Amino acid sequence: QAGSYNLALSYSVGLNEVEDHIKNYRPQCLVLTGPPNFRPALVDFVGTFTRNLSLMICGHVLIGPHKQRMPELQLIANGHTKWLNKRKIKAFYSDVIAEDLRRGVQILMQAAGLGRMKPNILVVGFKKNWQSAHPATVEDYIGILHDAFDFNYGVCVMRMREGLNVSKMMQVDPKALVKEEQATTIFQSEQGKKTIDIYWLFDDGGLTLLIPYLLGRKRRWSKCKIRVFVGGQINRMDQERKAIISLLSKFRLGFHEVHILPDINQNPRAEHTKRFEDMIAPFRLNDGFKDEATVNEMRRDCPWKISDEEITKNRVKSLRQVRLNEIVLDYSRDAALIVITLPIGRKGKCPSSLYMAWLETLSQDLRPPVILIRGNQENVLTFYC
Amino acid sequence: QAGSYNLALSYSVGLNEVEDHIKNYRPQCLVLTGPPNFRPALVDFVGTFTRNLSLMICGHVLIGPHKQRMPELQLIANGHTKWLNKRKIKAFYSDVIAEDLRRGVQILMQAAGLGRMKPNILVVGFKKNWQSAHPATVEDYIGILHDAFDFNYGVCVMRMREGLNVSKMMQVDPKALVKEEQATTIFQSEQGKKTIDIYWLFDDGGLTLLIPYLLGRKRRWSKCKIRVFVGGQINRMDQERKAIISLLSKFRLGFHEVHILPDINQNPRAEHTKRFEDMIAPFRLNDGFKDEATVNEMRRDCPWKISDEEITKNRVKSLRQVRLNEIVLDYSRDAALIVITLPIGRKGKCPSSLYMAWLETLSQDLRPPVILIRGNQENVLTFYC
Repeated sequence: QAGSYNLALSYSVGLNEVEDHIKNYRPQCLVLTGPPNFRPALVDFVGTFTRNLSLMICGHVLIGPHKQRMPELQLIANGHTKWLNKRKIKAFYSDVIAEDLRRGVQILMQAAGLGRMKPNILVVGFKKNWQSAHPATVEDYIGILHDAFDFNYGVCVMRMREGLNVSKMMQVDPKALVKEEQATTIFQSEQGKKTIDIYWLFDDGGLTLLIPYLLGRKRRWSKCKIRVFVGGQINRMDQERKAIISLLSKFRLGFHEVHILPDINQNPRAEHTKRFEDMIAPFRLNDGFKDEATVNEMRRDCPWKISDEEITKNRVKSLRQVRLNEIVLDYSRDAALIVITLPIGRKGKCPSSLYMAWLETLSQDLRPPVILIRGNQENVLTFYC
Repeated sequence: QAGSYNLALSYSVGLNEVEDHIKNYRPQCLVLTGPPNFRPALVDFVGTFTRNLSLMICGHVLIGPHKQRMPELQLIANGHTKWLNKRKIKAFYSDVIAEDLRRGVQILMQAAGLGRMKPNILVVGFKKNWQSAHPATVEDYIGILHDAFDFNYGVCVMRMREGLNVSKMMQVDPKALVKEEQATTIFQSEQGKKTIDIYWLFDDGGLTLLIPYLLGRKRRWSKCKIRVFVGGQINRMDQERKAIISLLSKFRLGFHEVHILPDINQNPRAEHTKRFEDMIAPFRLNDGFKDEATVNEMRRDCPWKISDEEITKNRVKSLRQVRLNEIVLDYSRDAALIVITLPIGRKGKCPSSLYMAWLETLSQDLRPPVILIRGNQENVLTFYC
């Protein structure tokens, strides 16, 4: 019954004609949980949020190198859509055939959606395992974030203790795993109780705040004082805030206490640097970029000599990141989702391994569900005034 | 708080529970036009039908592999969509950046739409000048069709009465302002007195009875004495031809015009084969296939003639297709529009060259409007039962 199909003609192609000056930043969201059943925590998070607010599209990559295996793959599609309908999700299931992940997502990236409805931001299933397989996977991984930076997309990433890409270890009518799942995915069912905190070191990319926001609109998160952990300058705090509270009169917050994070400065802890170093060893010049090695070799020799980009000029950034984790452990010891601003790395000025290590620090172990965001700074305040 | 975006989203997700059952094979189509001001004959064409019926997606692929105009893509689209919208069209433009035609449309076909809302038919604009220069583009153009075949899509070619690309402007132009589109408007603006001529040399194509059905059922297309030319059984007109007549009801055809023209593949004109050959005389070698020549070398070293692949034994299909050309030119003679069934070539037993050769010879003698068509062995009787 393609009724909506037809209805779309009058409504959604009636949505194609709508003015462009509306500029409402529709939070169209794209996700990469691979198979929907797996990495279901991201599905849940992106489902409770945008529950009849914004478009959420599930992109499963089959990394096929040959003729579509079978039309049965379509069956698999209906099975995944039923899995989504066996719970309360509003997901579309789509697939892209490719030979790797970077191009694998890249296909689905600029062709998913249609006209105005097109996805606007992207969340990626974090391959927590990164010190096991070849770094190629890591290079592909930094690929999606960099491409999202080049396509005016929003970058987001989750992380879990047991595993976003939980091994699903096995360690009859099985009922909805939701119960156990929601234990790992409070948003899925559990009404949020503890406070969400936006460690939005970065101001722009409104979603950084919008995400926990339309998350807050949610009844589950209605039980969590939306904590605003701003950080940076210490000399003047409310001076910038008054701009933020103007746009807050627009975006109702209901709070006026932003906790200062002076940890990023004058608060460097040696033992946190030693771990990071011991956490980036086989990752020095492990991008497998022979050309980089060559061009570098004819420029400068050592894997940490030519480092206007190699964890040197941006080293202070690594300090800031580990400090952010330390104030997660102190300032927000416990929280619903630690929303840190997803870092920014310049192509040609920030190497892949450095950035990936930064993310690993920002989402280290022994933390509750954690989410990172960084928007494309198109415009702010468009939604909900 | 009614809203217009959330309603389209709600109808789409309601359709997320749509029934794979009774697959609604609406004429979901994917269209190549490049810039919308150029090749607008396809625009109007696929705009004629599926007006408030299904989804027609326009597709422009930017061929510049360097410096993706992330800043100058939405704006140009806006302008182009406004132009298109000014034409009161019903589509969803799409912008793609890539290095070549082949992978460019490969990106678009397998990722356009969302969930069940997905395009199913591809139409590709012919290149008026293919043999004048740039020989290697034959590979790309034929790979279009082969990958579309392998992708279980619908396939169509586009070549109208006049030249394809509009490159003579410097002496209305914007269809938005004025859209002559005579080649297409003829069917609707002028009251059509001549009819569609189809054929069945490839019975597998189910779409053959749908694309003529769709277009055959439009307000202005009301005037049509449907000439259902089909290779009906030479002895039976009531169980094989009526096999289509029992089904005829759902396609709302109401025509027994099964014009038996068994001269479908009779020995063609001597002259026609001659032209068919020296057409490929310049391309006698597999120039775009040194690699494949080495394969020939190790396999009977066939330099130009290819056993049962070019003309050594494949001529069969060539002389048949040309006979079709004779037919169209004799029976149809002046043909308002022709439903030309795109022939089938499976990779590994026939070259892209011959495929192109076939495409070119479909309507090489003159310049009729190419209303090419072929289906993907999909089920039918979706529209109007």
